[PDB]
Formats: sequence, structure tokens, C-alpha cells
Amino acid sequence: DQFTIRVKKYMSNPLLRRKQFALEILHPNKGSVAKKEVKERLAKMYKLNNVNTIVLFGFKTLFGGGRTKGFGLIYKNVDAVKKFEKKYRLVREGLIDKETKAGRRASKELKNRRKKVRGT
Amino acid sequence: GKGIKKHLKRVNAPSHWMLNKMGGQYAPKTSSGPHKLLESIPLVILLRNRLKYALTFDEVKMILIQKIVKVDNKVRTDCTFPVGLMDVIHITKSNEYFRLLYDIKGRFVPHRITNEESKYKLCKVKKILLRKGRLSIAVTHDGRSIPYIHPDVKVNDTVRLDLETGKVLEHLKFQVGSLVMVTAGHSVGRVGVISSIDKNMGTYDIIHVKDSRNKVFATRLSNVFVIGDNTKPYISLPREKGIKLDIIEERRNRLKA
Amino acid sequence: MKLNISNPLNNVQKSIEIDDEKKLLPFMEKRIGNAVPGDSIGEEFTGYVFRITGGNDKQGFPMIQGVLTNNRVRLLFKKGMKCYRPRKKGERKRKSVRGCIVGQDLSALNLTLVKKGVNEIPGLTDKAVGKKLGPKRASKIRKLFNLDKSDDVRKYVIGRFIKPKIQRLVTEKRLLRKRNLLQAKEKRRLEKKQQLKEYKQLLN
RNA sequence: GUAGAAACUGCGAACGGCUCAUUAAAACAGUUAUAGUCUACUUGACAUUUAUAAGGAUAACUACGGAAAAGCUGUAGCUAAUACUUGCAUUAUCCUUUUGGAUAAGUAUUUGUUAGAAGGAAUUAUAACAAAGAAGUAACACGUAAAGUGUGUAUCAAUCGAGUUUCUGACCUAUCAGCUUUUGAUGUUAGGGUAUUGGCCUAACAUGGCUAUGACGGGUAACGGGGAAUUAGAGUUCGAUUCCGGAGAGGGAGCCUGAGAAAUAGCUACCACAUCUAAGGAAGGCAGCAGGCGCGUAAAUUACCCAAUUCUAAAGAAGAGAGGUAGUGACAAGAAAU
Repeated sequence: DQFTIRVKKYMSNPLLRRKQFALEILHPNKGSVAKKEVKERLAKMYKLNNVNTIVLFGFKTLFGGGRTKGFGLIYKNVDAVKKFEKKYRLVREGLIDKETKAGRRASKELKNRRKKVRGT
Repeated sequence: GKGIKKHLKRVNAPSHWMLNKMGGQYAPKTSSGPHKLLESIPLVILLRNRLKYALTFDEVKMILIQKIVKVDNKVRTDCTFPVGLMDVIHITKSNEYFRLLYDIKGRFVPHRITNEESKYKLCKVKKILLRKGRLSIAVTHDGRSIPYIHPDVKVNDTVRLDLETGKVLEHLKFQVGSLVMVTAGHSVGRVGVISSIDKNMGTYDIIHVKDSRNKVFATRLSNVFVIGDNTKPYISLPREKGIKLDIIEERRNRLKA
Repeated sequence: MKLNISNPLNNVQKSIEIDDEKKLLPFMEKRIGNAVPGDSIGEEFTGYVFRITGGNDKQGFPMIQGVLTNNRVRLLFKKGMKCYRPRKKGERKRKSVRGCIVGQDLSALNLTLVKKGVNEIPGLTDKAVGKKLGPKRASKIRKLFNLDKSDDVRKYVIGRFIKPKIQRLVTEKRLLRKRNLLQAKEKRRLEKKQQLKEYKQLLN
């Protein structure tokens, strides 16, 4: 399947050692395409040799198909990927796994452990 | 209790902040800084909704952690620093200097500034006091105290303070031929020569300013800023150059693209 | 009934279980801190002199010193008294307590010997246990070893290997900080002198 | 070195959230003054009358306990710190005139005597003299330019504010016409008190102040405002309710700590309630986020998560029923099949 790639407000951020832009991908008469395809396409666009340095999010296909608005992020290296980002987007990307899933039970148990009521 | 308040609702965000209604519930209350809260903005807002460097407040925090942002050629780290009316903010990772200016539309806007002119800030002194042993000190709008000023300098003059040495260079007075900016007027953002003043007995004194298009307006004496004499505006004005553009013919200019 | 007898000079204590009223009688109508010979308390405890120093009453209420009453009397407690645990800065609470006077109300009595008698107690007056913490401050260790300011005491610390970190040291970084403050002060004086001289120059 | 629970200490906890009973020139709004004050964090200038590094005083802990129980506690031993506390130069000025000599040594705050960049006007800034006199000026920890930071300290100013305060403004009612003044009513003098001023209070002295331009009273199924409903335009009615300000946490009263509370998920006392209770004694405030009872026609889950905003601190990695999402939802509103 083929498609057209469009990049809006391409602006590089040295402070994060990253770049930002908006992704507009035209895939007429074909439904929403997977993110891996456009990842390969943009890697070839910007002469990127590694795939695990791209973050994509907010891909809304809009009413009627044939269009898709989204915001893309690129990274300098995996070190920056793990450096300047939180853990949930990395989990979505597929690099790390989530933490303990108790939720508010951590705070409930912290209050339960009334100070100097537990010898340990 | 009734201690000092510590929140500002998003609807109660100051006028010139330009923050969306539904984007949360609260706007940051700037910590006690060198400038008033009502007339200054935090660096988080400044680099987020204008510079667009990051997308989350915590990302902004991670940026601020690295000692990259500088104010008045010195380092700052707290996310709540109101930049103030006039200053220089430097970013060394890209070697770019920004200077805060206004718009004829009444807001704050950063202006790209070269290194040579980025070492000069202009401060209007607000008070003149005398200390022990006859040393005269000047208190600026910048929240900065400058000791040992010239006897030449008066209350309303402006001073060419250097960023590094912390010392004065020259004075600029307030004749009818001195360029002056308006800080928080309802006609803020106009550059003029001031036709004259009008001193009132024991009340506000109203000064008349004339523009490049012969328009004349009036403003309270409190909120003016001596920016330069008749030669030229010493620092680089924004794209609008500080001349206020009429509404209908502004629409004409916008339509003609 | 339960007498915790402690030896201050041996850092140890022992629990003695007695029941008879008249056995503990000779300790009656005595405030805490009195000098009493613990003779009737036991066959070998005779001769021992005890300074009555603690106790706990029937329902568990503690004892005090200032309140020289005979019963439970509620009263005000301060941040820094001897029998209170504040929950917040300056918090106060009224809590029921039993007066200093000794009577037929005590669940237990904490007593310590002040003068050695005749007999011996296993594990109480024979053995001893040390400080269980070595000295840490430089003056403290210097006094306890008597080696003045000749050499560093950092090599003469008690082993549990692992050693406590001596405070109030003689570090060259401390010396450098001192010289930094001195030179910074003189430089600041120089700068202020320059400023005032140039102010004189620009006066006219 | 990398880390580290338990611990002492710093800081917040006085923010937020919730509700509208009291409130009728009180609050609130606009608009001043503070030349009558204080002001946490931060920022900027900057100081005066043993040292090759000073003293104890204690936690956690170890060991004997006790009561039913709780944010309970005694003696013994200890040890620390940026907790507590003593304390180690020197600066400025005059004469011959780069430099020799001579000289002076208190910051606030208080009192007495003179002169006197700004404001409009000072008993202003300040200078000199006579006195008193605080609190200090680093005995504390880390590492950046191919010297720096952290913590903490005197003052000045700004900041984030607060407190008093002038002026103008309101619902109904005369079947409320005379109110206030021994118990301060109105003012003068002097004083105590507070951060400043004041009948705020004390003593003396004066007899005064408000009023058909509706005071004093009574009601309000009355928190005030920008707002909402309706409009030809005038108006009338609702305004608990996203936010600003006020008050409150059962209803009065009091109080410590703390810069800042007359705080209530801080304490004390009364009543009304009500819990546990070995009967001896303990601890209580859902008008916070959920839910129960009762009331009434009348109102949603004992869900998820701090991912968004923004807060707190020793401030990236931890909490946040502030808050976002989910759930119930013909309160209303908009788009559109049969």
C-alpha cells in the first residue's frame, strides 16, 4: 500500500535534543494504516538507521477517511529516549514495562503503617 | 487560617497570560520575585505557550534541571521566575538570547537578540534613598538596588546597567524628546516622544505622548519607561516596532495578503 | 510487685517478682528519689540502698515528681516535659496521671542501687555491658583516649571493619573554606573601597 | 564509595476542598490613605562593642515492664548533628599635602539636644553630641570554570500579602417617633495596651451625638458582586451555585505552637448527643471524597488514577478524594435515521 507524507511545523528543539512536527498522512480509499509503516517511511525520510528512536501519538483519522492528523517526536538516541521522557509513553512504544499496579493501595498502606505503631 | 494565598484559578489567570479555559483548573502563582505578578509571567508559560519547546510541565521541569536557562547573564533554576518588564534571558545550548518586549496589542513576546546588544539591559529606577555616611542608592522596577549612582541621575531617568559588573554606564532623562514606552496602560505598546507633561497638585500627573502618525494620547505618570532619547530606540523593538495600528486599516492590511 | 532493679554502673537490669504487702511496706510514704534500704524485699537484697526512681500504678498510669498528691489528678502537659509525646509543634493534651507519693496502687517499681551492700546478684552486680556506641566527637574521643592533638584519632576507633565517622575533624577542606572566606572578605573590602573612591571621583 | 528503613531537625500542614445558619451602612463592590503598620519563601544590595576548630543533651536502639485499649508510657546505658549553647581581629577619619605621622570605633530599637537628596507638606533620608541596648558578623555540608553551590544570619527595598481606613451605593415595614448616655454614649486631656492609630481600654473633665433626606426598632421561606430570566427602549424578578471577597466547621468560650490559626482531619472546658469499656477508665466530630439513617416530590459509585493542570517538601523518580477519567444520568443544549 502507498501513501503520502506531510510534515507541519518542523522545528528542532536543541534543549531536549529532539525535534517536533505534525504528521499528516494521506492514504486514500485505504483505512487507518499501522504506525510501523509510517515509522519506516519517516526513518527513510530523515536518514534514520534505527527504529526504536521514534514516538508517535494522537493519530486521529477524522471523518471520511483518506486523511490523518498526528503529532510526531524523534529522538537522538536510546539514551535520550530513556532520559527525557516518562514511563507510560515508553511503555506504549514498547521499551519498558509498567510498575506495580496497586494504585491508591500504596497510600492506603502508608496511612495504615501509622508511625511508631509498627516496630519495623 | 488566613495565611498568604497559594493558588490562582485558570479563569482568574492574569489578562495577558492567554491560557485556555478548559486546559485544566489552575495556573501557577509566581513565587515572590523581582517583578509584580500582575505584570510579569513565569518562565514555564513563557517557554511553553510561546517557545513551544516542551509539551508537559514535568518535561519543562526536566529542561529547567540542566543549568541552561540564564537570566541577566546569571543562572536561575526555580520554575517560578517572573521574567519582568525588561531583561535578557540567555540559552547557551543554542547560543541564543531573548529579550522580553511588548506588543501594540498588549502582551509579552520574546525577541531574538544578538550577543553584543544582549549584554545591555535598561532599568528605570523607582526610588532614590540615602544610607549611612551619605551614599545614595537607587531602587529599580527590576527589584534591583544600585548603590553609588551619579548625582546627575534623577528619580525618573533610566540607567544603562551592565549585566555582569552590576554597575551603571550612563543616564537618560525625560525631556519632550525622549522615547518612552507604556507599561500597563490601556494603550500599551506605543512608542512616542511625549509632547509634554501635566503635573497635578497632589494627585496623578498626566503626560501626553505623540506618535509617528501625529496621534496624541495621555497616560498616567506611574507606568512609563524611558527607553531612549531622540536619536533612536536604543534596544531592538519587536516586529510591530511599537506603533499602534488602527483597527479598520489593520483589517485592510490583514485582508491584503 | 514487679521490681526492675537496675545497676547504673553495670548498665544492666533484672526483674524480681514479689507479692507480699508488708515486704514492700518499708518503702511507704516516700517520694521518688528517697534513700531507702531495700532489706525486707529479699533475703540477699539487704544492705542495698535504693533511690526510688520510677513506678507504674494499678491501671498503668505513670508517676511524676512535681505533683505531690495522693491520687489521679489530671493536669496540663507541655511540649518539653518529662512524660509527654507531642503530636504537633507546641501541641498540648491533658492526660490522667498518678502522684509522686508511693502507695498501694503500683503495678511495678523501677529501682536502682546507690550503695553496694553485702550480697551478690547473678547478672546484675557481677557482669557489665559497655557503651554499645563508640565516641564520635573529636573532643570526646580525645578525652577518652588521652592522646591530645598529637595525631589524628581516626585510626583508633572501636570495631564492631566498619567504624563510626569522627566529627569535628581537621580537614584540609575545612582549612580551604576558612581561607576562602578570609580572601573573599578582603576582596569584598577591596571592591567596596574601589566603589567609594570612584564615587568621590564622580562627585563633582 | 554507591545506597539505607527506624530516628533528631528544617519546612508545609494557616493551601485546598465544602456549606451559607448568623449577617440590613455590618459585609460587598468601585474608589482612596497607610506622611498611622506588620509582612513566611524568594530576589537584589550589604556589617557594629582553643581556632591546624569549642561545651553538653538526647532520640532511634539495647534491657524490665504495665494496663482492655488508644497517635500511652519509667528507670539503666549511651551516642550525634545546619537541634541547644560559648566563641578566633579589624574598619573609617585628619595635618605637613604616591606617602609619614595623629585620631575615631553600637545596627536596629529607646530617650534628651541641634542641623537638615526626596516629597505637597517631616519630628523624612541623614549628620553631630549625651546616653542605654537587642541580634549578629559562618566552629555548617557538597563540587564549577579547560575560584562555585547548598543551609543559615543584621539591615534596606521589592516581591507573594494581610490588617486598619476615607468617600458613594441597598429588600419590606410607622399598627416601630424619638433614640444613645450609671454597664463608653459623644468629645478633650493624660496614660496602659497592641505592629501602628483610636473609648480598644484606664482615670479625670465636658454634655454631648443620631433623627419624616424615616434613626432607633421588627421581618426577610436574605452570604454580597461582577451575573441569570425576559427586552422595542424603559424596567421587574432569580443570583447557594465554575470565579473574587466574608463567615463557619454542633453552639457559645478560651488557649499553646508557629512569620502567619483564636486553626478544629491543634488542644482545653460546658451542655446536647454518641462510641468502646474487664465498669476501673479511654477517645468523638462527614457543612472533605464515597455511602448509611432521618426529612421531604426532590438529587449519582463505599469505581480508577495522579497520565493532564497545579501544589508541598530535604523539590525529576514521593504523595495530592485539589483534580482528570470511568460509572448513573429524557437537569438543560446541539447534530441527525424511521
